[PDB]
Amino acid sequence: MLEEYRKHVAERAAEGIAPKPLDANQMAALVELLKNPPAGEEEFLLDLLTNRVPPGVDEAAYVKAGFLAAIAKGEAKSPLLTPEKAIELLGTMQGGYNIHPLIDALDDAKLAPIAAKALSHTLLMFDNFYDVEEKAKAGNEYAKQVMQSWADAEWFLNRPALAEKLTVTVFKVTGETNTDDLSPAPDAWSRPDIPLHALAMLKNAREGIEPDQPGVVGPIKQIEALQQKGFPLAYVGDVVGTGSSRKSATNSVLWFMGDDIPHVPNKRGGGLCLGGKIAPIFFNTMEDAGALPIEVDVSNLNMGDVIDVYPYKGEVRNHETGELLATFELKTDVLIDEVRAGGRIPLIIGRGLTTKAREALGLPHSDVFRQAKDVAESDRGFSLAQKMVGRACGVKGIRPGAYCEPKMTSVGSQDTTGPMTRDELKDLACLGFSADLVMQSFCHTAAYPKPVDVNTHHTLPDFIMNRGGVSLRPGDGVIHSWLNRMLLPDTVGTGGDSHTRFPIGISFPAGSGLVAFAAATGVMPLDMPESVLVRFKGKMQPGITLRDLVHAIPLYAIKQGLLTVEKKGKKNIFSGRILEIEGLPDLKVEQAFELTDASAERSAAGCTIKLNKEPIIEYLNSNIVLLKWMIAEGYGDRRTLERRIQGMEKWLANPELLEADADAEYAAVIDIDLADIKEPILCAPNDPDDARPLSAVQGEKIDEVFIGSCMTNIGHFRAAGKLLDAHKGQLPTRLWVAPPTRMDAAQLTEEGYYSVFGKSGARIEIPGCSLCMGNQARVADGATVVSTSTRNFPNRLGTGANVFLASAELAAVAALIGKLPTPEEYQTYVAQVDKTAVDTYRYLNFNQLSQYTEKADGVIFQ
Ligand SMILES: O=C([O-])/C=C(\CC(=O)[O-])C(=O)[O-]
Ligand code: F3S
Repeated sequence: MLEEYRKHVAERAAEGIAPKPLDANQMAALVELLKNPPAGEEEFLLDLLTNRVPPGVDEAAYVKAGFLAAIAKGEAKSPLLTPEKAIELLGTMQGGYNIHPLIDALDDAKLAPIAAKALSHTLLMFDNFYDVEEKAKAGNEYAKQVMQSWADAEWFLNRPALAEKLTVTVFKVTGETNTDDLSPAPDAWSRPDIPLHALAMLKNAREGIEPDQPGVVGPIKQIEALQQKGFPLAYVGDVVGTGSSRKSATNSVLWFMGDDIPHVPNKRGGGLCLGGKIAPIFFNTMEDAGALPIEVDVSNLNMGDVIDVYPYKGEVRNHETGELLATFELKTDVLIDEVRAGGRIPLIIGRGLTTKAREALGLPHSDVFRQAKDVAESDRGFSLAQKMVGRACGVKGIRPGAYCEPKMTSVGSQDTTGPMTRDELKDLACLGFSADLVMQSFCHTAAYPKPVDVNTHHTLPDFIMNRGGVSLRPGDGVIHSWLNRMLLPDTVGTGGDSHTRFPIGISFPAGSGLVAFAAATGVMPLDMPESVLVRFKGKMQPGITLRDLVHAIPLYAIKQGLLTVEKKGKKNIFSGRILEIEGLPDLKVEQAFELTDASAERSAAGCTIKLNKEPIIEYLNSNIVLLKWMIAEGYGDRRTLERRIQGMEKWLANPELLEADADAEYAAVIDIDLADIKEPILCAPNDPDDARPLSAVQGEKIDEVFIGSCMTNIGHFRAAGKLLDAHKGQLPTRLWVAPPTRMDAAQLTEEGYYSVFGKSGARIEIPGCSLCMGNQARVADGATVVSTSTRNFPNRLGTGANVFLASAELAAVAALIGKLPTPEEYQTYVAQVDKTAVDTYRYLNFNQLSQYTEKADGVIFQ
């Protein structure tokens, strides 16, 4: 092990980074070395054992804990460690396989006092808390002091409180920092390897930042130079953390600006982040990771400024002058506790341990922790979302500003956050899921897998199914297209993807840390956000699509003055709030998804849309058959699938839907009149908020077109097909087509549409995210494209590419003529397909497809 291991150390040091943690195989070999240590290797072997092994239920941890338990029990011996030392080290693995040996040690007069100190600061006790109470009740004195210790919150009070004065050096990034900037798509493969992945942070050049190697390595040396001023760094920007939920963005920042975690290799916590505006998902990820995120005016903060931050006072001052630079308020006072605990998650878990111990010993109620603020007189009614969250909490409704913990009915996970989520789950010592349903897809890496992705394909499914989750297969297609067909109406959920925007019920997307917690405990912490109401009125004009309406939201918000495009001092009524939509209650559920999905680009924390029962009834009747069919096909964890089917059947039998009260409170109400939308609306190159009417950008030359995000359904493809079929010959553009699911692909194939795409010269990609994410295939450098995908951030679909977001029907026209069409032209082409609109926009209903029902009829409920 040793020789190969330090060759690795050297390879990595040459590149300036830490070595990867030991794996199970290496840990096993290490065990042998500890039993018979070669001369002169004592200190190395001890460091590897102590600092270079993942904690929790990682496979290497299993091996490490087993070895140590044996040492502590005399069952094994090493000249380098004593039983006392083994117990001490066991107390450093935070949870999982180290707890049993630690509890057993309480029955040993020698080790007990040490085991007790270790358990006293162990948070991940979960059900093991009872094992400890039982020993105390049987007369164990050391068990008693552990209980009292938990009861007194020693684990919390022994941690340094948040200082009153923080002196930090400003690392300032002007404009908007989205998570792609911090953690680029093409580098998604290295996310689980924190130190390596961090090298890509801000690798693309932008104002005031100097990448050590443009397009490959970020401003590591610029960062290092700033660290020499003697103060810790703070990340500072006008708009921070918009876009993708990838925790890797946070991991990277903290790797450079955070603090080490004792005995946990290659992962950092803490830190400070300041932005004019901070996207809600990013904010959560930062607080869960132990950082302190603060929304404040940053115009007076400059690259390299040394600064004094006073959390309790809410002031930022120049360090040399004492001048006031800005003032602020923490979003909640509980943040102070979160930082002290090392993050919101550890806080919740630890606080619950103390509470549990306080009730066992018959004590009052802790006064050590800050409580969430109280909400005033509960006179008025509730909005749809407030009722949904309320019901998930056993109450009629939850008010904005309140802290709550909704039950998680559905949890989604995809393959680019999956590996991180899996790691976070290991850190939380999770061996089984408590959420009602956890589904894992393989949509982001299936088309052009790297070797590491292949390992992901062969390993993540089991990790998920063994915990009771449902797993799809590479080639099945996009997460949301499947996940949405597994949802229960009016319920609450989350997912490791920013586009987890349930078209029925409500979801609050999150980073891998919180997704792990929600999967494991079946619950999610939530500071209830405010809502913004968007109301559609009237009838759609000719040739207008649902997608145009999605884009009209930012458009009208800009007209009314609730949204601005300029990044400095950006205004955005939607940021951090729940977007609630009404006015289109008869939309098919997948149509509803187009609107709810796009709430992500609004920077909304979540979304609801009011729908009638019929379209949901149709959807569920179709989904029941799909799920039975999945069982017949052999899919991941049958029991979970079966229970979900029953849940759907129960609802169909008594179809009830929640509804907003007429007197609900909203932060703002936006009315949009469909009669005023006469021409298609696009999102102009590189900003999802920059909505413009077709007439404003008509004539722009187009190189490449992309059709097929989770924003599309089979109807969009039929539409594009009919348009292409009408104008035979090869296209002047490069057209990419990517059906969201294999069910979609198969039906289009059966209907003859692949011949149509084939003759046109189009590329048909396998079911999955394809170009939408930009992590595998990419558009040509500097190309101008029109895309039905969700995000046109700089460098996403391609390097230096300019991307217009539009509807599928408009995109098909553009692909045909090589440029954005004029409103008149657009209407001429589409008029043609409207004649057969009934045939074109037929949705997939699995209960009407024999190949599906036949397999469903063959299933016996276990
Ligand atoms: O990178 C990821 O796997 C997270 C995503 C995908 C993306 O950025 O489209 C998200 O939260 O949306
Ligand atoms: S990345 Fe995939 S999940 Fe949807 S938003 Fe794009 S197709």
